[PDB]
Amino acid sequence: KVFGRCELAAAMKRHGLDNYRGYSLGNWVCAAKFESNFNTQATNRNTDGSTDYGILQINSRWWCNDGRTPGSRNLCNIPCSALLSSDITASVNCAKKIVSDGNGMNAWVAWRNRCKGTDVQAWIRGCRL
Repeated sequence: KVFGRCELAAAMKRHGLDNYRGYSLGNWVCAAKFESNFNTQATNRNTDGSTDYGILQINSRWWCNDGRTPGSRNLCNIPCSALLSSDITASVNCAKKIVSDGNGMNAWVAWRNRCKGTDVQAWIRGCRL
């Protein structure tokens, strides 16, 4: 599923991402835009052999198991394919764990380089929340 901007915003809200760990909802929508273009099926192989999965491009080296990542931890205890579902529950649950790891949303390089310090509230402007 490729979500619409305001459609993903409403879904992230219902799952409790708005102001989770202090990050307003536009932070999460901006991260999803640049990580995945709002596409739940997005996958990208990293140079280290791991792969990023789903709307929030969650990595297989620490959070999920894809069966092909050396030294994989599976800290969210989920197959990485569950992160590609049209329902974003798994991705949101694991993201909550990631953003609590100590580095906040800097765990998403695209949020750091393309959302942090910007007018992220623009990403939920005009949405019925």
